[PDB]
Amino acid sequence: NFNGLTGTGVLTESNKKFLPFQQFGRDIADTTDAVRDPQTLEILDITPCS
Amino acid sequence: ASTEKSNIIRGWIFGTTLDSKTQSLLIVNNATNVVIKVCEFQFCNDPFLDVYQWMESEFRVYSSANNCTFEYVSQPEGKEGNFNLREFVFKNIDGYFKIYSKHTPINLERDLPQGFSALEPLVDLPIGINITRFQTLLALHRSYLTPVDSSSGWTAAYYVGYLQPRTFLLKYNENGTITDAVDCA
Amino acid sequence: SKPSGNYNYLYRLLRKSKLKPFERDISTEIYQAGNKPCNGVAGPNCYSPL
Amino acid sequence: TQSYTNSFTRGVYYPDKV
Repeated sequence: NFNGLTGTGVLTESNKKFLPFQQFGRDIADTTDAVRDPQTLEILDITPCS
Repeated sequence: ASTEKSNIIRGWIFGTTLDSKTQSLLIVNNATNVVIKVCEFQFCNDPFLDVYQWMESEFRVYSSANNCTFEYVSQPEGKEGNFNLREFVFKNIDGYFKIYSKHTPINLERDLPQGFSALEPLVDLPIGINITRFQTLLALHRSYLTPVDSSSGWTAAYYVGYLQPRTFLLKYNENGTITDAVDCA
Repeated sequence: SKPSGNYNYLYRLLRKSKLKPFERDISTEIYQAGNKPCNGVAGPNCYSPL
Repeated sequence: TQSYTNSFTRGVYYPDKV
């Protein structure tokens, strides 16, 4: 729960290059699979569990 | 859009009638900060910025300002360095004035080169102005001071394009950048 | 509210066109309702909209 | 003073922050 977006996922810390104005990333199905950390400037992907 | 490298264009104005009867948006970009104010500016027939050359600039684009209900100073705005093409997209919808910017080096002749260059968002603030007319502000730099009178010494190179509601199909690269676009109309 | 009358609030009873959402119109000029050009003074064809 | 040109493939920006 970063900015009110609740769900279930696993963080992987990928190498996605996000822009300063971009924080959320969605797939073809508009499901948010990557978010930006509020405190740190790292990029964390949201991958579903098993 | 413009490809100058002498800091000529450093601001714009927005308004309906460009006088004290209606509101007007005054955006001026200095060498170290940016001033954006919404006030009843009395724009003259030829608004321009004066310089006493290096510093001590005089705002001779307006004659009076009373209401002055909205001010904004970002001082990161639009210079993008001095070493070429700086594209800007201004949008006013639902009272919010959106501004876009992008810096693309020029390595061709005096013409718009091919390719794609997506613009990045810059700022989005509400002004609530029925913007219908605009004019580009430019620094004269006549090596001396000049009064507020119009038709100054212009003796001592920008593109203007109008936007329309169009449908586009954006293609994002593997790194997340826009490399192609298709105008369906 | 004051027992003698609070006259520190205006509501712009009259206006030329409908205002768009999320906009502000603080023009205190005389609303010209007639055909003769109003000279900024109260007349039979232009009154104070505030 | 005034000239007429054409933009071939320029004028596109990011619509949203996604």
